[PDB]
Amino acid sequence: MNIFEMLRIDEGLRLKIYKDTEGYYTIGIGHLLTKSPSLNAAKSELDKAIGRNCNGVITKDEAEKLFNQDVDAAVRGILRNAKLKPVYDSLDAVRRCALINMVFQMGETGVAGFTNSLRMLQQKRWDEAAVNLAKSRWYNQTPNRAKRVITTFRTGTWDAYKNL
Repeated sequence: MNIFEMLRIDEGLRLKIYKDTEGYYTIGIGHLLTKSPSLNAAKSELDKAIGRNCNGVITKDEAEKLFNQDVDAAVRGILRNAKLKPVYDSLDAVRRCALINMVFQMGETGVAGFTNSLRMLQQKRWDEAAVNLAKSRWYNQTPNRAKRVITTFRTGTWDAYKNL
């Protein structure tokens, strides 16, 4: 398993504009288009992102290209972030994937806000961090996905996804 397969499982693949769990306009493999309520504003962002008039619809190839950009940007963001980098550097390969997943879903800023959990992961207190991560809006809003990520940090294996 790898970061791409992991995220593909958590986000799904949709070739037409859709609303995410939060009601925001998205497309592909979890690529947020806009937090704006206008489908028009969304269609505009989409064409800008793809470089063509899509009319709200993209191809598999276009979806995967946006996905490659997003994963790269998530990684680069962690590496540039003063709060995230040290955590990332301290982790094993599997756990690194779990932090990338959080950043992809919620943004650098959002994850950087999980101060206490970050501290526990850095210290390698697995069970404690898992319990702390679950006390969040994130967990209450998307519990199945959060549990998968949480188990990953807890165990350092891909068990939560070898089901899926």
